[PDB]
Amino acid sequence: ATENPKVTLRAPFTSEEFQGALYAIYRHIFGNTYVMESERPTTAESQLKDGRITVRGFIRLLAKSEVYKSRFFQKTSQNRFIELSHKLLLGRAPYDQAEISYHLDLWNTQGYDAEIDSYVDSEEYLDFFGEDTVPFLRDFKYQTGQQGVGYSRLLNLYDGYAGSDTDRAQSGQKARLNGTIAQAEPGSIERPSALQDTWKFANPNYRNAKPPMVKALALEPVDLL
Amino acid sequence: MNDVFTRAIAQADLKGSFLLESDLDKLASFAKEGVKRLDAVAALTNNAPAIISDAAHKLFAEQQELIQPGGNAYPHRRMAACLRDMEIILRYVSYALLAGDASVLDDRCLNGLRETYNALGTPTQSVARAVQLMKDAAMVHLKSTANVTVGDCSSLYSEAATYFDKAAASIA
Amino acid sequence: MNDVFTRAIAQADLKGSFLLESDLDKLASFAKEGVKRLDAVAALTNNAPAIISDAAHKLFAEQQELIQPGGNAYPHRRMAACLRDMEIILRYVSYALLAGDASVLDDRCLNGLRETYNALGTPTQSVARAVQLMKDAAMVHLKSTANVTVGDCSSLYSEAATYFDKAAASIA
Amino acid sequence: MNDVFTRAIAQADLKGSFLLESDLDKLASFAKEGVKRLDAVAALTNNAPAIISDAAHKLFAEQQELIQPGGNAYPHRRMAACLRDMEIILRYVSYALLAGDASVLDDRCLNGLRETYNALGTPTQSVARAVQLMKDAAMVHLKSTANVTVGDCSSLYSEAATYFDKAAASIA
Amino acid sequence: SRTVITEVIATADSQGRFLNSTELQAAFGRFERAVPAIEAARALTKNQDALVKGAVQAVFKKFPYVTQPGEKGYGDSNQAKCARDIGYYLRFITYSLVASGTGPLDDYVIAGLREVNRAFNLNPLWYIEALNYIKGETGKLLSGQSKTEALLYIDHAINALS
Amino acid sequence: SRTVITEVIATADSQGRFLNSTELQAAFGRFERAVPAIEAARALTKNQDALVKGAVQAVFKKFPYVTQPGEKGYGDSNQAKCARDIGYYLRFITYSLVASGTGPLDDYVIAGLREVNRAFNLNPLWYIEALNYIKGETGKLLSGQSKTEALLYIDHAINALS
Amino acid sequence: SRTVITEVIATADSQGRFLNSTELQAAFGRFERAVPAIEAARALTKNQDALVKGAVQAVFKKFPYVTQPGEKGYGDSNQAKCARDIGYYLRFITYSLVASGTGPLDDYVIAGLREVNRAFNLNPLWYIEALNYIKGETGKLLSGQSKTEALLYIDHAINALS
Amino acid sequence: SRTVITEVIATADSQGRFLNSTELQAAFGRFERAVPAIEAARALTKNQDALVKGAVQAVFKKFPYVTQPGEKGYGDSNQAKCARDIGYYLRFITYSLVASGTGPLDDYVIAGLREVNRAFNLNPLWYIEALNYIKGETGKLLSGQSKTEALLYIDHAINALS
Amino acid sequence: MSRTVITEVIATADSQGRFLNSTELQAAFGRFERAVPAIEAARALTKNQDALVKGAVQAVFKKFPYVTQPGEKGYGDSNQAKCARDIGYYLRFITYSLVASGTGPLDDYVIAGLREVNRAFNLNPLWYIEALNYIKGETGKLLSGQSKTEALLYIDHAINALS
Amino acid sequence: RIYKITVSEAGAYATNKHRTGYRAPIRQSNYTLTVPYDRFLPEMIRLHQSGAKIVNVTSV
Ligand SMILES: CCC1=C(C)/C(=C/C2=NC(=C\c3[nH]c(/C=C4\NC(=O)[C@H](C)[C@H]4CC)c(C)c3CCC(=O)O)/C(CCC(=O)O)=C2C)NC1=O
Ligand SMILES: CCC1=C(C)/C(=C/C2=NC(=C\c3[nH]c(/C=C4\NC(=O)[C@H](C)[C@H]4CC)c(C)c3CCC(=O)O)/C(CCC(=O)O)=C2C)NC1=O
Ligand SMILES: CCC1=C(C)/C(=C/C2=NC(=C\c3[nH]c(/C=C4\NC(=O)[C@H](C)[C@H]4CC)c(C)c3CCC(=O)O)/C(CCC(=O)O)=C2C)NC1=O
Ligand SMILES: CCC1=C(C)/C(=C/C2=NC(=C\c3[nH]c(/C=C4\NC(=O)[C@H](C)[C@H]4CC)c(C)c3CCC(=O)O)/C(CCC(=O)O)=C2C)NC1=O
Ligand SMILES: CCC1=C(C)/C(=C/C2=NC(=C\c3[nH]c(/C=C4\NC(=O)[C@H](C)[C@H]4CC)c(C)c3CCC(=O)O)/C(CCC(=O)O)=C2C)NC1=O
Ligand SMILES: CCC1=C(C)/C(=C/C2=NC(=C\c3[nH]c(/C=C4\NC(=O)[C@H](C)[C@H]4CC)c(C)c3CCC(=O)O)/C(CCC(=O)O)=C2C)NC1=O
Ligand SMILES: CCC1=C(C)/C(=C/C2=NC(=C\c3[nH]c(/C=C4\NC(=O)[C@H](C)[C@H]4CC)c(C)c3CCC(=O)O)/C(CCC(=O)O)=C2C)NC1=O
Ligand SMILES: CCC1=C(C)/C(=C/C2=NC(=C\c3[nH]c(/C=C4\NC(=O)[C@H](C)[C@H]4CC)c(C)c3CCC(=O)O)/C(CCC(=O)O)=C2C)NC1=O
Ligand SMILES: CCC1=C(C)/C(=C/C2=NC(=C\c3[nH]c(/C=C4\NC(=O)[C@H](C)[C@H]4CC)c(C)c3CCC(=O)O)/C(CCC(=O)O)=C2C)NC1=O
Ligand SMILES: CCC1=C(C)/C(=C/C2=NC(=C\c3[nH]c(/C=C4\NC(=O)[C@H](C)[C@H]4CC)c(C)c3CCC(=O)O)/C(CCC(=O)O)=C2C)NC1=O
Repeated sequence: ATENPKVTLRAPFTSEEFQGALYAIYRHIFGNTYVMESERPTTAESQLKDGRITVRGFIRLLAKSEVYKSRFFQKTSQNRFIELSHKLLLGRAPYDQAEISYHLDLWNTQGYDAEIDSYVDSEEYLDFFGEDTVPFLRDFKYQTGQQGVGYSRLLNLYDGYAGSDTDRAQSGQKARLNGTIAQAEPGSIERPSALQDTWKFANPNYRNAKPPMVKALALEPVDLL
Repeated sequence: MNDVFTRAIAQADLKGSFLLESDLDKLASFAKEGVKRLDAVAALTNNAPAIISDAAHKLFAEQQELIQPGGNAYPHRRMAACLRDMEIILRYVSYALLAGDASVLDDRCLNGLRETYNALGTPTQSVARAVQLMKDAAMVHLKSTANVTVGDCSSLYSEAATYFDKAAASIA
Repeated sequence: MNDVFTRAIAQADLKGSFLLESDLDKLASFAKEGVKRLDAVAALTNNAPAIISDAAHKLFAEQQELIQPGGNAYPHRRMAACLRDMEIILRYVSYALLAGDASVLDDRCLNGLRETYNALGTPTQSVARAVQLMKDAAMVHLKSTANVTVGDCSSLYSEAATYFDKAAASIA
Repeated sequence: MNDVFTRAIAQADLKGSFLLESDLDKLASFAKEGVKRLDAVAALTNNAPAIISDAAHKLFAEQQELIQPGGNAYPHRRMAACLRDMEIILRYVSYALLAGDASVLDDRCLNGLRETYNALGTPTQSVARAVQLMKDAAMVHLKSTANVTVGDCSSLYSEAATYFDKAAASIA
Repeated sequence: SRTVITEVIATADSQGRFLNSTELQAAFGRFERAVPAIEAARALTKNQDALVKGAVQAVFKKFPYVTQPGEKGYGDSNQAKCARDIGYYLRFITYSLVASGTGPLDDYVIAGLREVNRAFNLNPLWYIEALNYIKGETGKLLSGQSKTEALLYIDHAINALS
Repeated sequence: SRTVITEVIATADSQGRFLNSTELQAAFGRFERAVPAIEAARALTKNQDALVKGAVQAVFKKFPYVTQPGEKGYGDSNQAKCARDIGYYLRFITYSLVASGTGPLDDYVIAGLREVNRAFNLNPLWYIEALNYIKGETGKLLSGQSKTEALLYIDHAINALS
Repeated sequence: SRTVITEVIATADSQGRFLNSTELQAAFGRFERAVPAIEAARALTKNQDALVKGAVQAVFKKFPYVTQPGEKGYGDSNQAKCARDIGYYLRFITYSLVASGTGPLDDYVIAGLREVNRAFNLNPLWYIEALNYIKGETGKLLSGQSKTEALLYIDHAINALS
Repeated sequence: SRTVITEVIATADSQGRFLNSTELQAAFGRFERAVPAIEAARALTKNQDALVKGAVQAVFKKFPYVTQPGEKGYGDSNQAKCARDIGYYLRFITYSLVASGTGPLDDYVIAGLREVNRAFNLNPLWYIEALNYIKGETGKLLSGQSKTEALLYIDHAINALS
Repeated sequence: MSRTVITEVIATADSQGRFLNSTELQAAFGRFERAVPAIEAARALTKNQDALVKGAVQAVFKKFPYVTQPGEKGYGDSNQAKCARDIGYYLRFITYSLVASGTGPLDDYVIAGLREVNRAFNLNPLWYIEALNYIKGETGKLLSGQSKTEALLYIDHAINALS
Repeated sequence: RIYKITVSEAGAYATNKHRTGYRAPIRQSNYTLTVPYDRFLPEMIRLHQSGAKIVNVTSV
């Protein structure tokens, strides 16, 4: 949300900016999942370095690659794929059931690449990331078109800094917002276990009243006077 | 995604051993009946609109409450969603039939489908009935003798029924 | 992510107070010994491949079940992920040794790590073992008196040990 | 980007031989006046709003055709763009001052700023006059000996005026 | 906060690499400049009462039209809040000096500054005048590198106000 | 893994469509090639021990220095690990032959090969020599299309290691 | 290239802001550290030839099989290539010392290093041992802080190779 | 134009890798299945005129109302357009047979089908009945695997219409 | 969800993160003024629904006399009765769209998924187009003035969706 | 086929950025976009909605 800077890469750039930008791109678009050296796309980043494609075109190529499909598409329900795609390509969570219906129909009709295009050719992607900056999780700060459920739902989709969106869990790759979006509910705000040691002396509920052990009763003038 | 071959390989790798001769002969069988499997898959693919149409007609003759106002297949949006789901389930059944393994259906189509349908408000019993009707319609085309050399395909019929039954049981 | 200075500042802010004289003295002490801290960070950074190699060798000598077919580090993919994990934990321990506060570990390195390991089925005991092995291998390079001025750097050794222990305890 | 040290390294690498004693002596002198360079950069930074405001006031008093309706800086948005352009040019100039190389200013900005100003319809001599007024305003703050120890920085003034006039001539 | 150590570590992490020479030299510079910075923080902390009351008085002199009834400065509560605000600014300046980075100033004063001032109709020129007075008094309380450090952070706050 | 049937179903799935004639034609080619492929897998599984021992011996002939004291091939545990590794490669080549694709190799050897070899300082050239010996010997065995099927996967492994 | 000053300027430009306390403190650390670094660069430029000759011979003692006919180190041309490569590394170490940043080593050696060595079958351990020898004589040649600077840049190179 | 070879090339190009065992076996299956599809292409190209006229008559029989005036079938121009459209369908089905792929149909008929049928009011059941006629004819003009090829491509075109 | 004037007003102001300015109040005002014609039109169409539905069924039969032949869709009593059901659906969704003063109800209930259901059940859009043209003709008799224009705007939106 | 579009960002786009703001960093006005045929219509209509003015569209 705050500490990591927004990685931007214009067409003229030096070596360290390029290498760091690719590190950030792979650490975001591919979940937090490890991408082995046999999976790194060399032609795609040659095209990025030359300036044939922007960062947005590179993101499109990466989301259409089989690293992305194998992790987030081929072992998933479409609900999970849509959740992940929103998180990883728009930086937010699905707001409505209408988005899931729209994207499911779009994939069923026109196939996977048109779906990735709708994610990356959207006016919201261009508003927040344009062509130069890597996507980032953006619903942890209030932006103009946010909705009340976005914070909770993204926080539900975000598993911490050391978590990842891996298909290699023993439970597999499962949708976690498939029920909350249909009911139009918020998301779960239960954070990892490593964090119950942070700022334990804060007292947000300071105004809360402790109840008495027994309620005050009036035997004569009635009981609630 | 797994087929019979990759499934046998993964099982063998789990114990860190080569593929036994028994496994190789089973896979050689599967390969030899591969052509019958291909004809089964083609029958499912090519007759899909007819399968789904017959299934829809039967289902919405039995269950009027779906297509009434307040039913879950009432407006064109919901009815289109119904037919779309039926075609997607049939598609994944055919994928699994070609694969010889049911893992694609479980991983993709049925992963959390019951929770999805419960969330949306869909009668999962009606979805299971639609899948059973699709199975009944599909067996008719799977057994079509025309346009193919005569032979034995009883195992393939049992396998297709197995994948349809898996889908129906997982949904409801 | 805080350093020692920002931690002191946050406490002073909560009190609404300027930093007391004794607080400024403890901070001037920390910065006055900062050169030894930088040398210890350089020792950790420069020898990191050696530390990870030695920890890995000892860990897989002790626990052969990790590298047997069916173990959690069996194929190349899992072994590469394991080595990356050791790399990452050493990286963050060096970050914490530079800052002087173990907030970087719980904020970043150990944020959701235990949940990750549970969901993947990684034996957290073996991970904590790997961290202890890295701690032991790192202490050798931290005490290395070659190329540096002789001096008392026991506070640094204890602090680094506590960072390694905080990791191995948060995973386990 | 590129620095004076980086520039010298690049020239040495083009001929593929070690940096000569004369080059090392010049770079040592640069590092010796680095403290003065830091003061000059801090002087530019700490009074940047004052520099912008003085340059803008003098420019708009000089050229009222920009203020009046139909001018290139008439509405609030065009005024704000004017001020933002002055600010970014100053920021790049201070970058060049700190690095000692004009690359940070020449690379990203001045190459396309020509086409941008031509397309938008801005009077280019007006923008060059704005940058020159910025230089004139900034020299006073660079000279201000208050709060800094008395010393000679004629090289720094020459280099800063060089960067200012270079940007103004580029946009011109 | 965005102190030298923290920004070093954060940029190192965002690139997935250890701390190299560049970062260690930056940290070394920070640990060396600690001495003038801690000295400036001591000087300002010892003299916080005189500094803040003088700043409030300087504001009331450069803005005479504020003290009269009918506007912001009239009333004991409003002047108490004036002194409290300048005490806040000076506190966070000393925090920046101790931390050797504008992180405390940024996080605690600059983020949300304009919106808060607009909402409560607090003129930034008031705090600019108070900080200018504090800059003047630190010119006398401090010498050498301590003065440069303190003035650097005070000017950062002023530029953020204007 | 990525075997012919799996790319077939995967492309159909990603495009949201049924399996068309092209997909079934690729599957039919797969089912034809299953015969020499499983024959080759049978032959390699039968002769695994001799192939492994010969490959280890070839490695030690090509890189004699490896077995000197203090070198990676010194001792019995190191050479047993050598034998285990060559058996691994042979196992996964037979798996790839059976599954008609490089999915088993890609997923259990190539994914992570370079990082692992670099961390433990294992020279890929050793495995190149071992796989070259396995190639030469599977030339003697495996007449026909079985030979070509085997060499395709042996070459995939060798090309990965380089 | 990655220097201290360039990291300063890029971090300032990326956030669209001016240079400030943290960044000027990093630059001040650079300017303070320049003296040992320029001194080490001078001392290493004096003794380039002896260092390179010793490093080449060190590799040849450590990997005696390399000099054997049919191997990489056999032939005067290959040994001239070896000396040229060690000279390359030493030159970029001196550049990095002058720049107070690993930017030169990064850009001119490390970027592309693994793929190039893989393509030409250049064992990184050769260059690691040669850099170890250079590290050894840096202790004799340099003392003080120039010693530490040279050693940390050499260790950066060795970490990149290993 | 998606074919077996085209998908072969597209996958390996997207992954940035050489063509390997998997898609080579896919291309092999395509090459083997070429000859029955090729001679089925021979068969449909030979008998094109009779098939087109018969399909036109079958359509005008199943939809008698189209013939009478005020409908789409009235007129020699509309009749020639019917024959032309059915000939287009047959030509592209033969193209799919010779190409061993659905690509020709997808590119030349299926893409933009529903939009222009809605715009020109061309009922898809007309062409569905024509294609069912041609299905009946290819049932007798072809035997063996070529019958299956023609039937798969024809009924794929039907499904695209339905 | 539904695209009423008010809803798009609010959605536009919300996407821009601003309050409702004078322009949007103008739009709302105009909608509130067109409410009266729309509501009286919906009332007139609701009273006269039975003749509309029966006449639409008859017109579809007349224009396509072959659908009542055996083996065709119109054959059977159930098919025709629930054809009357479909026409009633279209009619009351048109009334909904009139009342809402926006085509939202049509786009949401009939138009979304119209083509796919028509295909899957092999139903000619021309049948319903003929029925909606019959209603378009008869509404001129039922309605007069601006309410007539509103009704025909919505009926033709339905037709164009089918067209 | 691939189509290269040279778009010049003009006052129509500058007004939109002055109203909405810069949630993304400011960039030079003249840049070239490369599109496939499938994407040419959506990208070009999008550039129109953004207010950008295309200069030259070249095929390749
Ligand atoms: C914030 C810093 C950070 C950390 C700490 C981190 C840890 C991390 N380790 C992972 C996997 C793993 N981690 C291990 C390591 C364990 N298994 C072995 O037995 C050892 C005993 C032990 C290591 C010493 C293994 C084997 C995997 C792969 C699990 C699998 O492939 O099934 C993954 C899953 C990524 C993926 O596979 O796509 C993460 C996110 N990630 C981060 O971004
Ligand atoms: C690719 C794997 C996959 C599938 C197949 C899947 C199914 C799925 N079905 C959905 C809705 C639906 N599904 C149905 C179908 C059912 N309702 C009727 O009663 C029938 C009995 C029955 C069909 C035979 C209906 C009507 C809806 C819409 C319900 C609603 O809008 O609330 C949705 C939500 C999108 C929407 O609202 O249209 C999904 C995601 N999800 C997946 O990730
Ligand atoms: C579109 C609907 C919507 C709303 C309304 C919304 C509110 C919202 N308030 C937030 C933080 C906050 N909100 C408050 C407000 C509280 N402080 C005091 O206690 C008051 C009692 C109270 C306000 C009257 C504060 C202080 C924070 C900062 C807490 C923090 O960031 O740590 C955040 C976290 C992101 C950020 O810091 O900007 C959100 C998302 N989000 C939405 O999507
Ligand atoms: C382009 C895609 C493609 C298809 C469609 C295809 C079909 C195909 N079907 C075949 C035969 C066959 N097909 C069947 C299946 C039939 N047996 C029963 O009648 C069932 C009703 C029915 C199953 C649906 C059988 C039994 C054979 C003979 C194989 C044998 O007896 O071993 C053969 C072997 C040669 C022949 O006998 O003609 C092929 C290649 N090949 C392809 O590359
Ligand atoms: C399933 C895929 C897979 C492969 C391929 C694999 C290879 C592999 N071999 C290893 C050890 C080793 N492997 C060798 C092989 C050498 N021995 C010498 O005699 C020969 C010259 C040479 C072989 C030709 C050696 C020496 C070691 C010990 C390295 C060490 O202890 O650092 C290790 C390090 C961990 C261990 O097992 O102790 C791996 C990961 N591991 C896997 O999970
Ligand atoms: C480029 C980055 C950089 C580094 C790495 C750096 C290290 C550094 N090490 C130093 C000496 C030292 N280094 C150490 C640390 C060592 N003492 C040994 O016994 C222990 C094994 C070990 C840790 C306890 C000590 C104790 C001193 C002398 C005491 C002191 O300088 O305060 C000094 C002070 C110079 C002196 O007074 O002689 C520096 C600046 N400086 C830099 O600018
Ligand atoms: C079309 C949109 C537009 C507006 C609204 C606008 C206002 C405006 N007035 C200005 C000058 C000024 N405006 C004032 C206004 C003050 N004078 C006092 O009598 C009053 C208390 C108070 C007015 C209520 C003053 C004192 C100045 C001179 C100081 C300065 O801003 O440079 C300036 C600075 C540059 C200039 O001289 O134009 C602007 C931008 N300019 C525009 O292009
Ligand atoms: C790499 C750094 C960089 C620079 C330097 C840059 C300059 C720049 N100036 C612009 C407009 C402008 N620039 C100016 C400024 C000039 N016009 C005159 O009035 C003034 C005397 C003079 C200021 C000294 C003005 C007034 C506009 C508005 C033109 C318009 O809106 O039509 C624009 C168009 C974008 C927009 O208006 O929102 C750019 C891109 N952009 C960058 O990314
Ligand atoms: C926190 C950020 C930071 C700053 C701001 C900084 C400035 C700085 N200025 C200095 C003195 C100086 N400053 C200047 C520059 C001034 N002399 C003339 O008056 C010019 C008008 C003017 C230049 C614009 C000079 C010439 C010296 C003395 C250097 C010398 O000749 O020895 C010194 C050395 C003081 C000493 O050790 O005796 C420093 C460190 N260093 C930092 O780390
Ligand atoms: C959103 C409002 C809505 C509409 C518009 C709608 C129409 C509609 N008509 C249907 C069936 C049908 N529709 C017809 C067509 C009619 N039958 C003949 O009397 C006429 C000639 C002809 C109309 C002019 C027929 C014959 C069927 C049943 C057989 C079939 O289509 O396969 C179906 C499929 C399920 C069912 O049997 O009810 C729908 C969804 N349903 C809705 O919920």
